[PDB]
Amino acid sequence: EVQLVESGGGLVQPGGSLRLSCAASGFTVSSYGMSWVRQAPGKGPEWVSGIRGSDGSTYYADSVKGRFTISRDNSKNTLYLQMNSLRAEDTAVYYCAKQGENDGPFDHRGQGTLVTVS
Amino acid sequence: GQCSQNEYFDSLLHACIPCQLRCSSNTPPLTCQRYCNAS
Repeated sequence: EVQLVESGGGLVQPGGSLRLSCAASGFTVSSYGMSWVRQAPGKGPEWVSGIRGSDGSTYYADSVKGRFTISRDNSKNTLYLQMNSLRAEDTAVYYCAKQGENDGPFDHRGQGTLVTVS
Repeated sequence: GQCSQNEYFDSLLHACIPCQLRCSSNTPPLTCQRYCNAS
């Protein structure tokens, strides 16, 4: 039914930038709230960025303000995380996720994609 | 999974989530009444 197929992780040197992809299948990215969450090995998952479905407001964790930008391309039906000025602790598996109708509970997540910062 | 006063714990993502993302909902998490009632 609904899937979130991720790509765009890989290795990057401290200071670098990277662009993550999360292609929706079975729904329209523009119609729901989506956010990005990440998990470094040894740590619990961490919310990082998000778009609110109801009004397209964007939000960002403190560790990531000024460096990261969430967005959607309606034509490609994908959510992106532009990540700039990367640093060692930004290293995790990144996960996109989708909320139910009317700013509902998260109901699906992507498979993950690994970001490694030397 | 106890988290800060303006977030709730999502079970699908095993992560704590800003309440603003659920505030406009009919049925928001209870731990987002106080915060969510800044509007």
